[PDB]
Amino acid sequence: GVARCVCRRGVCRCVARR
Repeated sequence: GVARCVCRRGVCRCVARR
């Protein structure tokens, strides 16, 4: 439900975390 964006090794991903 909560969209959190995580950057990891050059990749930035906005992902829904429940």
